[PDB]
Amino acid sequence: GLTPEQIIAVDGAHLWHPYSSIGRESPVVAVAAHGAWLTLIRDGQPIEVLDAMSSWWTAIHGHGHPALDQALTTQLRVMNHVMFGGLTHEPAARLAKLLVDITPAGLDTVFFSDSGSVSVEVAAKMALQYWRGRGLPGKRRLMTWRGGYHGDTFLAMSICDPHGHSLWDVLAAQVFAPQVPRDYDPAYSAAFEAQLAQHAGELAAVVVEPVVQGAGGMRFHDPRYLHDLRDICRRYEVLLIFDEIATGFGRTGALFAADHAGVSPDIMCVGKALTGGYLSLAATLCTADVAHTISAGAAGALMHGPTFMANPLACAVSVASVELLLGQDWRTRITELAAGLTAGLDTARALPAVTDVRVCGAIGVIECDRPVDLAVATPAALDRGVWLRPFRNLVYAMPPYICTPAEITQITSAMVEVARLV
Amino acid sequence: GLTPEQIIAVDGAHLWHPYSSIGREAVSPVVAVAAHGAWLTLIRDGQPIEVLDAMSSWWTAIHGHGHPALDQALTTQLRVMNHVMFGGLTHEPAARLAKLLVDITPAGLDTVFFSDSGSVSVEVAAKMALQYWRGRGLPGKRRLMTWRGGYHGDTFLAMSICDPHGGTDVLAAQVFAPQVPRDYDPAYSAAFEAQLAQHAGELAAVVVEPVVQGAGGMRFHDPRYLHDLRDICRRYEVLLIFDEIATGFGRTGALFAADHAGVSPDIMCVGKALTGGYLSLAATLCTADVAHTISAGGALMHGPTFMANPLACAVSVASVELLLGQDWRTRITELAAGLTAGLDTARALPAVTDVRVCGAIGVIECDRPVDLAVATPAALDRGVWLRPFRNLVYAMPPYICTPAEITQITSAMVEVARLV
Ligand SMILES: *Cc1c(COP(=O)(O)O)cnc(C)c1O
Ligand SMILES: *Cc1c(COP(=O)(O)O)cnc(C)c1O
Ligand SMILES: NC(=O)c1ccc(-c2ccccn2)s1
Repeated sequence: GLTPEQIIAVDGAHLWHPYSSIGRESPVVAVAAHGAWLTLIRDGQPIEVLDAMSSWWTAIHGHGHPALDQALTTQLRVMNHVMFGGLTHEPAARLAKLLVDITPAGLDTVFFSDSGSVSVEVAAKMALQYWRGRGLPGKRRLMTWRGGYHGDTFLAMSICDPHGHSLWDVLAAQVFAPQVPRDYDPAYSAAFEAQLAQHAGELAAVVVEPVVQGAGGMRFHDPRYLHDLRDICRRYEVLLIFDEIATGFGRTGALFAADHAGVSPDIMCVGKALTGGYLSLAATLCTADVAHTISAGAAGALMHGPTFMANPLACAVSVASVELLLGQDWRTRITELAAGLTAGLDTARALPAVTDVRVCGAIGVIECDRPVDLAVATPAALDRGVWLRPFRNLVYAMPPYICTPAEITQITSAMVEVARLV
Repeated sequence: GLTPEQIIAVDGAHLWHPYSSIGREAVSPVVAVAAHGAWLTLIRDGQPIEVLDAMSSWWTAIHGHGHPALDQALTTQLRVMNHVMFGGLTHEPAARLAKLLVDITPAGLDTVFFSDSGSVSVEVAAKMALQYWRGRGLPGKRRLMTWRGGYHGDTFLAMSICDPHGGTDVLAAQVFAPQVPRDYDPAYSAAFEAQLAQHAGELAAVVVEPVVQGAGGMRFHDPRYLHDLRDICRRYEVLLIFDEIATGFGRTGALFAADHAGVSPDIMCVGKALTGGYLSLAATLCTADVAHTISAGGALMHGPTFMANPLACAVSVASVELLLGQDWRTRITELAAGLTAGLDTARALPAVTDVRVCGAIGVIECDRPVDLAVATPAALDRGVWLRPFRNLVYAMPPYICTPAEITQITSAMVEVARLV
């Protein structure tokens, strides 16, 4: 049993954190999460704050949600897990159907896995094996544009932003296109196609985050670009792959950002909010064509099998979550979060340190001119009862979908002061 | 809701399986619903029959499914905190587990980087090696050296040190020594050193599974090899990485395989059996030295989303503590012993080529590929879930299995092996 002063001592000593260095920077103890609220121990005392980041994209329905909690315990009463090797089960099949149907059409197979990162490698694997089935070992490189993020595994890092993972001669060398504009310039697509053109025969795929680039720098672009990529890929026989591991499940404003242009990719990756922030789970989806080409090509299978593939607990709770999203009118509300952030953040545009304000669904961004100092911003936000984690020059929120209108006021307002704080 | 045949219908069209296909059986997956204790309830004649698991749903279920202590620890944590982001936040589960893992692991492994699966923890481990040598300003040290026979996960970095035969050349070219033999040969170790030697100034790390090679042939080898390797790495200034995602937590007879050689590695991976089989959770442990060398190159550049997931950890604490509040060594010994007897009659069968038993791990190795379409329905008729691989008929039972259940699994095994 451990006190907060014990967690803190045990933590510093023995735990890594993300982009962390044992012995530098300073985490804060969490002791409860419920609905849209955390209990952080600050100065010996428990305090209430809004999970403004949805624990990095995952708590779409907030923490401790009755439907999601129950999906778990009841699953736990029946079956906790079985190897997915030679075995199948109800949550895997329900999630799959659910996934197959609510996704960009044509995506009707489902490869389950445990993290976004792995979910990405699997997609690569499909792509590579796909063309190997099609007698084109030549196709094995990955074209993307700049500012993208796809996880911290050595292949995913490979299509992460090179001049800003992080810059590595150890990752694969991939085709990068320059950085995709916010507004629709038809000439960027032109350049993109021309680049892909010199590389077509050796490009197994093009990987992209649809409409919104998350950890790359909370950047948006015009939904008409994905239309251009679809065609470009279609006319050059290059697979198109969406990484919807951040965008997915209502976050941008539609069900998947892909749907903002009504485009369907050959391969799709989803994670983060898939289980409503309860457990690690990912999925990788591909069109029947891609799957029938793997199976039938040499090796006759997709050589990938995680130990916890299709884990019943993870699926079960995810069934709830997905169902929960679909069974309410999610569209009206994401819109209203968008409304709420837009109104609440507009004041930030008149601040000297603020370079841009952008909202897209339940995604509110304040781009500054300096990098934001977590040493000042984090207390600040905490002082105003909100969990905020700036990154680079961005002060952003990605609230749980069940935040009340006033709860979205707190969040926008706390963000504003942080920005004002320079 | 959803019936078995719907489940199968949907599964056929829409589901990928481990290293499987979409469209080609020639064995339709058997429906599970439910699964608990050392037993899984399976549907295959359109009827619910319980069978021993066997394995441990692939090393996962070391304390059984639906174990009360482990169901309660999850029950508990779920109620007060399901998950928070570990960027900027810490929680009790993480701390309690880190403390537990740091204390039970081979001496010197002092920090824990949580991730989501065995494969990620492996890649994380290599990141630790390669970032390690760059902070020593020796950036050329960026390949890996390993045994043949090995398995370390399915992501492409992990695939580059897998036994080049199973488990297309676009992976990292790594240094492969020959297969580590079963019995101790001083000559093998020296030949390993001579080889390591010539690539050592460009090797960041040796990477292996201590004592037991899991998914790559179910092979056992003599522990003093690891101790040879610890020495070989010490002298040529290459880090040692042990992959204890399979061997961890008592499965081979000691709390960790590395304890047979009585040697610590520099960096270390576990998982699989980490949560007691409930949830995907991995761990990478490295020494203060690697840790400190890392933070002076400027930090360990990896951060999964569900890092230190409070539910996966609270259950893991339950499982690790549970493991340790009982004479687990005796319990495994009996498993080894009861298994040893069990699979004995096999060695005379014409098919069988070898019979070996390490900790709670039992293998009948065969002449020919095992035609699972004969085998899987056969062991199921003996009330066991049994999934052979190539020419191997093996198992890894829950520690809660009883001498009776153990004989029931070992029987079924021998018979599948007679069935050629
Ligand atoms: C978070 C994320 C990943 C990696 O997922 P993990 O679960 O952190 O491994 C990959 N791609 C995108 C777009 C993401 O947002
Ligand atoms: C099972 C296993 C892994 C990887 O496990 P996943 O979580 O399935 O990636 C790695 N190494 C060894 C030795 C294993 O047994
Ligand atoms: N999740 C699973 O059921 C499995 C993961 C890996 C499996 C495996 C891996 C190698 C050989 C035989 N089975 S089975």
